[PDB]
Amino acid sequence: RFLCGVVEGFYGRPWVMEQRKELFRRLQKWELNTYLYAPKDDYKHRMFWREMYSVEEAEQLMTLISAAREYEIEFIYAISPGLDITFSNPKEVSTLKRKLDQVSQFGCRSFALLFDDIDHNMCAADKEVFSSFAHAQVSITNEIYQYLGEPETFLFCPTEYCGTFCYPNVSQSPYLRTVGEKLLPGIEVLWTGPKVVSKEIPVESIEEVSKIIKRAPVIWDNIHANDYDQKRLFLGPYKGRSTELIPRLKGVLTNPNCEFEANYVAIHTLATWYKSNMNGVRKTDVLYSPQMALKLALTEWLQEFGVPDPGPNEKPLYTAEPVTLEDLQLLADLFYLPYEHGPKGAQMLREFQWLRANSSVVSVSEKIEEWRSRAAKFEEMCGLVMGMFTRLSNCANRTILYDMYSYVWDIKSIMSMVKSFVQWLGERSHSSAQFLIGDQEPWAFRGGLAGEFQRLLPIDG
Amino acid sequence: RFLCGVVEGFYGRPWVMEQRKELFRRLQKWELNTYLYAPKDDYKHRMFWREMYSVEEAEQLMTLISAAREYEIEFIYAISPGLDITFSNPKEVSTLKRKLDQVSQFGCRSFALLFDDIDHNMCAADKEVFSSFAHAQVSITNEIYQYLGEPETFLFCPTEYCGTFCYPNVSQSPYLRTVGEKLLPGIEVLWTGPKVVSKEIPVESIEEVSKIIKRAPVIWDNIHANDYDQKRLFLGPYKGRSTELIPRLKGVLTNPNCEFEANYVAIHTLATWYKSNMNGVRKTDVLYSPQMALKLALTEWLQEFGVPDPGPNEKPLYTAEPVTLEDLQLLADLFYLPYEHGPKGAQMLREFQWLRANSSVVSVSEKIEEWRSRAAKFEEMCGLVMGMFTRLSNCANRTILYDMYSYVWDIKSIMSMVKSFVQWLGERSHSSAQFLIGDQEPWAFRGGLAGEFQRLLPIDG
Ligand SMILES: CC(=O)Nc1ncc(CN2CCCCC2)s1
Ligand SMILES: CC(=O)Nc1ncc(CN2CCCCC2)s1
Repeated sequence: RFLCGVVEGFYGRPWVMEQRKELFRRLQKWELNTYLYAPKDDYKHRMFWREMYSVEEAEQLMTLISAAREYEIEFIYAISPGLDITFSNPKEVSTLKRKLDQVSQFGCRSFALLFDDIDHNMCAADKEVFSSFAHAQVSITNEIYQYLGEPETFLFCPTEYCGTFCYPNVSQSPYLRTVGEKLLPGIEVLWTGPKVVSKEIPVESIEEVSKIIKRAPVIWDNIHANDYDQKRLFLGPYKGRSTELIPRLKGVLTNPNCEFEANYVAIHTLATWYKSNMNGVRKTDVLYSPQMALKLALTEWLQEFGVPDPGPNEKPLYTAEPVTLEDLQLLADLFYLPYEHGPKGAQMLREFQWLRANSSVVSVSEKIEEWRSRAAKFEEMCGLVMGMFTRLSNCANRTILYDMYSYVWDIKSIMSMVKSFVQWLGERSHSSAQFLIGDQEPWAFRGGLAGEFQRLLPIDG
Repeated sequence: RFLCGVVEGFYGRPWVMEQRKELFRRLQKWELNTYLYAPKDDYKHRMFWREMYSVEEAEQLMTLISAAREYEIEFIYAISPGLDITFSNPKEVSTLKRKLDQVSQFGCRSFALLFDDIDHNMCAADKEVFSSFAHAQVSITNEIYQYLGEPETFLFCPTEYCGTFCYPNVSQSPYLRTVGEKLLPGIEVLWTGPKVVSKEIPVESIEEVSKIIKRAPVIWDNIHANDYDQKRLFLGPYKGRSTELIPRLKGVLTNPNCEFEANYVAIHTLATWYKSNMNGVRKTDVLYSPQMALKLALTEWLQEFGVPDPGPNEKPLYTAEPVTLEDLQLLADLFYLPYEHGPKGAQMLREFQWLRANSSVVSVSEKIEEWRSRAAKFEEMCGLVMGMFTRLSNCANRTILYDMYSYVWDIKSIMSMVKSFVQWLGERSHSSAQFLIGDQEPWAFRGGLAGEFQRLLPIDG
């Protein structure tokens, strides 16, 4: 059994019924199997873990759990008590049991305990009863695990849940030592790789962590997450993980973008990655191509954009220029991966800085010929980004469009300011006009009190 | 019978089941009665009005309609065919009937036809069969109205749906003349006032439009809408409409912010406005105070923010500094109304521009005393905005917080750049440091390709 699929475990707006049901559908049809319920901002999942779900809240989870059964997806309910739990207090342990009993009754059969993103410091009482932090955690986990009849799928998430989080390091951790020794063998351990958001999950570090936890980990992959508060979006393919990891892991769950529809690629490409070495035994990648996987994903995703007779003298059917595969390929390029822009977007950035760097060449002859030859192709590229923004804003699927609309609006806005600036640079040996940010539309014509103040900031001078 | 409540009729992400059910609950408990279903981006409502709803889409609308019945809210289903309908084609009229029949079968008993935001130009075929645009519309409306058994609640939305939209004007419109004459008397007419987003709906213009349409209109009020693409947010009270309008109107439906939870005030204050002259006969406001209505709203809304034993040596319960009424009063002030900032936010803006205007007074004696006395109180105000941002970002209710989080983040970001700038101005007669936008956090530490480009724009120089 290999757990593969999605963990809804980011900070931000939790997905709704409509979205989650749609996720289960897509997961089923791409042959994935797992959904881990972990919304950091489902108040009763973390913050107020003690509270029972209300009647309305209960009917919803039951429906949610039912749908997962209907689409053959295993629903794992996670709880995160580590913010304010007194481990040594028996009333606490009892409440944790009570909570997980409510969810069992809702129809859930697979559970997880999470101790991620909390501090190491125990309280006084706990420090008397427990040797270390790991000892407190493992004790309560094991107890819960056994109390629930030792379910087939039970997960544990460490506090030291990734390479950079282990004191003093991975292979010599007192915390991970305890976990790998004392935690019952029927329980899975979640791991994210070298870092929270791992650029690569090298096979070496998987063997390294495998040794100390004394089992194969389940990846909680944060490759596509965007909950870090400087809004980005990742539509690139699943990269950085060798298919050789598959036979060395108990599972891979991906914690994708907060915006739901922005996750087609992320989840699609993971399924392709998983299916490429589904059965393979234990032995850059010889089985999986991120470039070819992104293409397959975008090809199928395009079909999600499409539309669901009149006489020559009658009114023409509502229609607009269709979104093309090339449009999407450009979209993904511009909103690629956390550690890597796409080729064309990266190239546009180089070009813009070169043009601005060498703009003296046109201020007051062979460099002049190269500069213009480059500023031409740059404006021609800026034009394509606008082109595909417009086709995107016109498509039939409004749900997909509005999930990433603010991102698309931002880059569209910048490109035009950038295009104007290049034009204005290219015309200064025959123009006396001074460039100002306060002359544009996204800066000088911005709404709200926030904008009124922004215009008064020292822009240009 | 007075129709009062909400129209979901904006451009953007349509609300979901969870949100709409919550709306019905709140509407019921505030003694409102109506919900008009009009999402411009429900693809099968406008764009592809011909298409039947799918089985999945049907179960959802049935549930939605059922919930409205459960909370005693009248569900009105609207359709907008005016983008590509051939009025004269009998196959078209038949499809419009077929569509509205599906929805009737879902349990809906009240309907609306919308012809808002389309051009006046008919096609060739229609121009032969119909005298004018209004003639085409009224013909199809009347037909539908009668075919559905002349329902108790049927609405019509004009193309010339507001003052500024009538050629050549309101009282002398050929379009409105036809509508007021030919449109059956059992049908309501929607009106938004002098403009799309009316600052005021003067009693005079209501009598003016009443005469030509030959009936009392139902207001489709856009006071709180924010779908115009330069993101603002309106948490101010329902203002600009005299309670004298109530006995001169058949209804008021409000088309509020796209962000659902951002609409407590908007809908609350409307209920207060409506209840203040519920029964009153036909005779600045002597019955309703926007200031007192906003206070009542924020007072009750605060209760929506609240949280749903340990020994001295145990772990303290998770807690944080609570959101206060004064916090909300400040929040509403900063995100007030479309034509009006709140007092404190407006005052902060004046102060900032005065300080920047008179910053020479501290560049190289009595003005110096006034400037510092003012720059002090400004920084003290900037500090409060941060203060309440933080309390807000810490509250129990994550759904409310994340609905307006991007707005709150933007203003919070600007305030700090502004605070730094004032500080930097106040210290230049004893400092050699030059101010740069590219030194800050929201400009020089911004994520994504969009940011990389933004840093290369001519900021400061
Ligand atoms: C165990 C584990 O990985 N927990 C997580 N919670 C949320 C995540 C995504 N995001 C990454 C960037 C920083 C904020 C959080 S990762
Ligand atoms: C008849 C009527 O008012 N229709 C509407 N559709 C949407 C509305 C809100 N918003 C106002 C500002 C411009 C964009 C649209 S108003």
